[PDB]
Formats: sequence, structure tokens, C-alpha cells
Amino acid sequence: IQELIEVEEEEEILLNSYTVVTSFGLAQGVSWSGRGGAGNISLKVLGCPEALTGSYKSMFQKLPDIREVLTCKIEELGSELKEHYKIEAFTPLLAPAQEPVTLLGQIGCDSNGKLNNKSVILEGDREHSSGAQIPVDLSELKEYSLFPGQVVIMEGINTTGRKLVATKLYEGVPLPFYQPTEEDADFEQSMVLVACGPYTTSDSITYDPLLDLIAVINHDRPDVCILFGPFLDAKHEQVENCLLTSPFEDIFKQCLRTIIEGTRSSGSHLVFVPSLRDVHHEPVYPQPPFSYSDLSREDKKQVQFVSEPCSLSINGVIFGLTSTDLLFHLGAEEISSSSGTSDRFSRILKHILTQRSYYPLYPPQEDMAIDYESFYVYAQLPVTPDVLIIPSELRYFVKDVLGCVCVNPGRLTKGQVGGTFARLYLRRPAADGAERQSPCIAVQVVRI
Amino acid sequence: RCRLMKIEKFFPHVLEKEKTRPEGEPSSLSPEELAFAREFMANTESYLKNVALKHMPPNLQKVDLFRAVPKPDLDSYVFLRVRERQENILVEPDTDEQRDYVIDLEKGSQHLIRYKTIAPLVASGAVQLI
Amino acid sequence: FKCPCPTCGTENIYDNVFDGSGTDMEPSLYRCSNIDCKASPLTFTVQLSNKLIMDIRRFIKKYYDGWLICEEPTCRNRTRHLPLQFSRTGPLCPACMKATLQPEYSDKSLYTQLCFYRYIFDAECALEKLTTDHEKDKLKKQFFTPKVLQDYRKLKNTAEQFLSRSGEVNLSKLFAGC
Amino acid sequence: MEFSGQRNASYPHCLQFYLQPPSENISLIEFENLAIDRVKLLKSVENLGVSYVKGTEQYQSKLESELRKLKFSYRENLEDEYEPRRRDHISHFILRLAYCQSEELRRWFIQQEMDLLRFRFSILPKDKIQDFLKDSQLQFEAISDEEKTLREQEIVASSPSLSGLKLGFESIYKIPFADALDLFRGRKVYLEDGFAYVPLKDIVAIILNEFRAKLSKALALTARSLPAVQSDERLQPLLNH
Repeated sequence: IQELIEVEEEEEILLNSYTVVTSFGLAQGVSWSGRGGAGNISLKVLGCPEALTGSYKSMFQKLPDIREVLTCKIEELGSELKEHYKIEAFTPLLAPAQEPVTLLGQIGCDSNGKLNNKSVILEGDREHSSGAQIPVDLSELKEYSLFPGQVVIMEGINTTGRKLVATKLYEGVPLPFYQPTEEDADFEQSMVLVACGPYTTSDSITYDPLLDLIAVINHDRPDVCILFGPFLDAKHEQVENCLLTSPFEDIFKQCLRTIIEGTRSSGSHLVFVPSLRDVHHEPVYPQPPFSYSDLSREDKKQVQFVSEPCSLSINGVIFGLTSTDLLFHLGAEEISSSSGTSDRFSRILKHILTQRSYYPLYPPQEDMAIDYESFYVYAQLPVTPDVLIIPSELRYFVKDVLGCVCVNPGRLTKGQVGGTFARLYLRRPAADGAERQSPCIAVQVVRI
Repeated sequence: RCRLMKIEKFFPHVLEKEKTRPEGEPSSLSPEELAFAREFMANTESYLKNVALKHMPPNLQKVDLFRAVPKPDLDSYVFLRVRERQENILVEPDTDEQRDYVIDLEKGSQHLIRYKTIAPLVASGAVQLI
Repeated sequence: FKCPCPTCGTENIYDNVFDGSGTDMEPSLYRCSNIDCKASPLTFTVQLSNKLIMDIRRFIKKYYDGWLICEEPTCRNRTRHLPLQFSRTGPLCPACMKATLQPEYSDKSLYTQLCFYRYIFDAECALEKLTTDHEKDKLKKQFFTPKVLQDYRKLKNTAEQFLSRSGEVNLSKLFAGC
Repeated sequence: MEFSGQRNASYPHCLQFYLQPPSENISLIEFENLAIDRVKLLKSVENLGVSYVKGTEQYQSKLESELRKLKFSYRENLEDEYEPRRRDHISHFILRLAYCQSEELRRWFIQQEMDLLRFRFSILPKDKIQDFLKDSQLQFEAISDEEKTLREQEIVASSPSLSGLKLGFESIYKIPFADALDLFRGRKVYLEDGFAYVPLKDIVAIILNEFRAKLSKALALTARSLPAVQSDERLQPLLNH
């Protein structure tokens, strides 16, 4: 069609030449849009001891590596809490004690079932406890909240040297917050969009929620868009039955191409985070960034690919990123006697921030293939984030926990039907302030 | 005399550049040179129009001197001598990024290099052409 | 390896580059196992690569699930948790407290399985391993054209991506010997 | 005018002495075949021995064809022979473990190695000798070379084996009688006041001797230290058969 139109144009010319579901921070009434990324926006990835920039030697751990990882986490956070609480020493778990004694260890379960208040065990460090284990009774504690893999310090009675009567439980403590630069002061109010897969109804590869989200991005013109996998869900019906007529990787590249070419007119900057449900991508947590090549120079300046999990500085505001359903995983495994107003998701988020990790649960949940060395090297916080983005199949929420704005956008589809996404506003508080206030001033969750 | 040769040779380009110039940047033409250039432009166009173009078919009576007249060739090679030290100058052989590299210009040395890379240094007075 | 045919729904089983043996050798991707079906698996290699991705991910997941079992036959305790109380023969089991735990599906097992996945679609290697030139000529002239070899190579590459992500013998570790 | 604009360091010469461990990666089939082809070479050296006399031109001509066919290091080339050199290095480390299974097998492969080394040292041009003696620990400094003509007279009068031409083309340098041990104790040649007027081949004998000593220490280490590496040993029976 078009070629003939151009031929006819040449012929005519040549011839004629001779003639809202949830809100936070008093978000309502304010207009919701971005500057289309045209402001002084900046995106930088953080990590300690390093950031997850690329693939690693997976599938090849040995059990001493896993022992070392768990031991190092116990002793590192135990040393931090020892200094914080000014504790003198830790008694070995195997040592009998008629009076209360202070002990360092990690919470675990005596069997493969979900943790309960009778199946609790405490597993010690290598330095003081030689890695030993002891069963625990929590009923003498006035309050508690615990889960497997959690590093804790306890004081209790151990008359046999082989069972612990806990009398006090020392809480975990988060890292200090970030200290944004003068470049992070030379910026003005900005808007961030958050969305998480599947970007399809789980019965159809037609990517209708993706087109709806692209329309939302073009309509609102946000400054940054954080997009979490699955971009091609392993739990999708056509994917699971492997009926699709193109390779998973090509379909994923088409998905990214659809987002990038559809949203190029918005100007919005794009951040891409994987999920273990990304069928084309590595099935192992932590996942490295995606691999992609269709970018133009404008797209290269606007698009960035990051790991699962990831710590991202947005104009100096630290966003903690994990597509993993750690909320569902910890909800199935956390135990407590907190019968008061301490909400379940609040306790889970507090545990995430205090344990300084994007997956402190051990043993991991039944879908979570975890490489423990890469988890030790990449999945631990460099600083306490300002914003914690954590999607889940469980219902969306927004909460302020320990000074961090925790956001669960849900998922963009509830399997075969449409779901939710989220939007955030950033504005740094005045430099005269004596103490940190949240740089994230307002948040909302919206249906697709 | 030399400046006048260059004005006569590239008249549409120097005229258009001066017409475009933003405020605060120096001109390439003194006022008398600009007056001379404007006269030259008008005179040349008039001669061609009167001698041949009025007799052409109606669809061919216009021509664009901005397109017909060539442009200054900034890829020319030159010799030079430096009067102040300079650092991190990028040299591009060919035009494949895999061959790009950088050099430093020490005080009182002499070099042979393409004019396009050094053009800000000549305008700033850091180097001398010899 | 097992995968359903998109044309007739039967589940085809793959164990080699070839089906049959001797003079009756043929590509395992040549025709469907349903004798009444005309479909050729060389026409749905994309679906096979997709299923290969899912199955290899299942085996990698099985390795990373953390399952351990005790060595002692009177104990046989099964756990997903690694006890940090190690000994001269590894992690000491909490059920017996007399013998140690070992993985149910080890790294060497997963590496062997990934090599097997690579092998069953490594048409070039399989053709080179044939013992007579007659078989090589027949299989190349009748079936394994460059197009068919490229299809087999795409399935091979599907396995090779996971092998490249796996931890390849480290030469430096052999100097932990002598 | 003055203008402006990695594996060389690994093996500046085809000669190598296995001091540095190659701290990199390998494939299963790669280390397998790297070693097994050299097993064939070890047998082939002695098959050539039973064919005809050691080290003759017939030996030389056939032997280099074995190396070209078998893709291992050569008379030293200026193009990328560093790949054959590192293959030779890596495969040498791999070969330590197969025929350590018995001392007779150890001695067998050592003997064909000595024959191969003697051949390679026989091939050497002068520039190779000049740079390897300085680049290696095998220094063996020369002293007062102008006196060699007084020994051109004296050696010639005093030796059945040596001759005036050998003074120059088997270029003579001064080192002790003990570095010519078999020659002093057999009293075969002119040595005086405990010093020997020595060509390269005596230092080759010393190279072979210290190579044997270091290799024997390595074989003892192979017998002792190896069990942590022995997660797989399936090739060992096929190798000892």
C-alpha cells in the first residue's frame, strides 16, 4: 500500500511540475503526573560488597559454601547487634545454665513443615556456638515475632544445655539511611510509576494489560517507570504448556520492544527488574539483569536493566527493589504472640528492614531457587532504603515502617483478570531539618 | 589580502553564518568586510540571471547558490607548535571507536595532525600553526 | 526429555539425537511417535525449545531446593535445612546426631543432566560418533541438511545457555592436589 | 619523527619448565584429549626407537611430523605458538597423574621425555641458546674466552673426541669439571685445574638431571597430596592398560 502511495506521489509531482484503591501521604486532590523525565532525573544502582551487574557461576555450590554464608550472616548481624546493645559476650548453645544467659543464633524449624511455636529451634554461630542447634520455648516471653532464617539474640535459661527457655528477645535493628548529595539537592518534585507482572491475563499471550500500562505511562508522563517481572510468566497457561509459536526469549524481546517503542513519546525513564517467573530468564535468585539490544541512543539514555533484587538511587532517594513474593513467603512462616495492633504485613516489613536483606527466610519457599553465595554477595542492603517496592499476589498496600515507605502494588493481573499498579511522588525535605523526613511525600495504588 | 580571498571564495556560507550568529559570540567579519560580501553576493546573482536563467523553461529559472558553492574542508592536515600545556586530546584514526585514543600536548613541542580535532585550541590561542 | 506434539497432542519421548539403530537410524525429531500422525517435530522445534527451557529450569530448581538426606540407614532423615554443626564427614544430622546429611540431587548430577540435555540435541557430535561412513552419509543426505542441523543446533543452544551459566572445570582447583 | 599508538609473557620461548600454575578453566573432553593424545605420543617415541637408531635425521624428520599432526609446541614460531605452548603446559600438568600409578610407568614416560628434550636441544639455533640461557635460571656464566685458542692447541693435543673446530662451533666456555662429571671421572677430555671447557650439551645433561629431580619430587607429591582432587578417576584404568 504505502510504496504505491509514494510512487503515485512522485508521479503526481513530476506530472504537475509541467503544469484509586489505596492512598498514602494525603495523595488525594493533588494532580498526578510527571515531567516526562525531562527534569534533573538521575538513576544509580547500589550494592554491598558489590552490585549484581551480570551473570555468575550458578548450579555449582557445595554445602560448606552454604554453611559459610549462613555463619557469616549470623556473625555479622550478631556483631552489629552486640555493639548496638553493648552486650559483653555470647554463651555457647550447648553450655548448661541455671540462670539466664545471652545467646546468638538463627531461628529455624525442626521439620519440613511450616514454623509453629512448638517447632522452633535456635541455631548458633561458629565463633561461640560451633554451629550447634537448640530447641526453644517462647512462652516465657512477654511478646515475640519470629521466622526461619532470622538472625536473633536471646536471653534465657538452659538447665540441660539442650533446651532453651527464652526470657528476653533482642530486636533486630536497621542500617542508617542514605545521605543524598548536592546533585540530589539540585532537583524538583518528580513522579515514579511502579508495576509488576504478569503483563498478560494468565490464559492469553495478548499483552492487553501491557498496552493499558503503556497508555497510562503516555497519559501521566511519569519521570521514572519501575517494571518488575514476570514479563513472560512461567505460570501462564500457554507458557506452562509450551504452546507458543515463538521462543520465550523472542517473545520477551518483543515485550520489551513493545514497552520501549510504545512509551518513547512519554520521555519517561524505564527500569526493568526480573522475577523467577520470567520463563526465558535465569530461574535462580538473585537473578542478574536482563540482556537486551534494540535500544536507540535515546533509549540507551532512558532505559536501564537491573537485577532481582536491586537497590536503586532515584535522585538520591533509595528504592529497594524485589519482585519476589517474600511477603507471601514470610506470611506463611512468621510466628508471633503480638495480639495487639501490630499488623501482619507491618511485622513482615519490619523483619525485612531489620534483617537488612531482600530474602532473610531460610529454608526458602518452595518456588525460590536461591544461590546462597550470590544472595550473600548481592541480596543484602547497602543502606536502609527510603522506599521499599515489594509486589505480591497478596493484596496491595502502602506503609511507613521504621521510616521507610513500603509499597506493595499487587500484580498487574490476578491470573486471568486485571490487577493493580502504583504511583509515587518524590520531593526532598528542606535542608534546615535536624532529622530525616521521608523524601517520598505521596503514594497511590491504581487498577489497570 | 588573504582574508579577502576567503570571503570571495565562500560567500554564501560566511553570509549565512553571520546572519545566524547568537549574541555575545564574536563575528568572523568586520563591518567593512560584511559590506563587501553583501555587494559581491548581489552582483554575482544578477549576472547569472540576466545572461542565461531568464531564457530557461519556466520550471528551471531558479538556482540555489548555497547548494552550488562548495564548503571549507576542515579535515585538512596541518603542522603546529604549542604555547601552553594541554591534556586528554582525543585522536580518531579511521572512524571506528575501537581505534580511538588520547594524547597530551607538552609545552614547546611540534606535531602534525588533522585541523578538525584542534580547532578550539587555535581559536583560544593555545597553539600556533607553522 | 518429554514434550507434547502441537498437532496431535501425544507426548513424545526423546533420549538421543536419533531414533532406531543400525541401518534403520533416523532423527529423533523427524516424525511424531503417533504412527497415525503426519506431523514432524522439526516443524515444532520452537515449542520443544520452550519445553526444554521449562524442564531444565525444573531440574535447576530441584538442585537449588535444598533437599538433604542422612547417610545412616536406620535414620534416613530428610530435611530442607542445612545444620551448621559440621563434622569430619559433613553436616551432622539432628535426628540421629550420629551421622551426616548429603544432597538428594547434587551439582555433579545437575551437570550430568545438563550435558545429557545438550547431548540429545548435539547433532554434530552424534553424527561424528557414528561408527560407519554409510550411516553418516545416509543421515546427512536423507535428513540432516543445514536447515535440519540448524533446528537441532537451536535446541542444543537452548541447553548450552544453562551450561554456560553453570559452574566448566576450574583448572586452578586441580593444583589443590600435588 | 616519532609516532604514537597479552599471552606473549606466558611463553616467550617454546621451552617451558612448569613453574607457574595456569589459573583458568577447562572442559572435560578438553583435558581428556589433551592428555590422551600425548599418551599416544609417548608410545610413538619408542615405536620410532624400535624403527631405527635414536636421534638420527630419520628420527628428526618423522618426529616433527608427529608434532604438526598432534598440534603441540614446536621449534619456536613467531605467530601464535603460545596456544600450543599453553596446551603443552596444561596437558603436562594433566599427565602427572596417569602413569604415577607405577614407578616403572613413571620411568618409562620420563625416558621418552628425556629423548624428546634431547631432540629439541639438538634442533636449537644460536639465538635460542643465547636468549634461553639468559631468560632462564640456567645462567652458567662464561669466563675469559680469549684463552680458548690456547685450549684449541691444548685440547686438540689432549683429547681423542674433541677437535679445533668443535672449540668454536660447539662454542667453548669455562665451568668446573663437576659440570662435566662423566667426562672427568672417565678422564675422557681436556680439563685442567678443576675446570672444563664446555659446550652446550653438558648443560643439557644438567638440565635433564635437575628436570628429573624436580619431576621426581612432583611425582612424590602426585602420589601423596592428590586425594582431594580425586572426585573422578574413571580414566585411570584405561590409561594404565
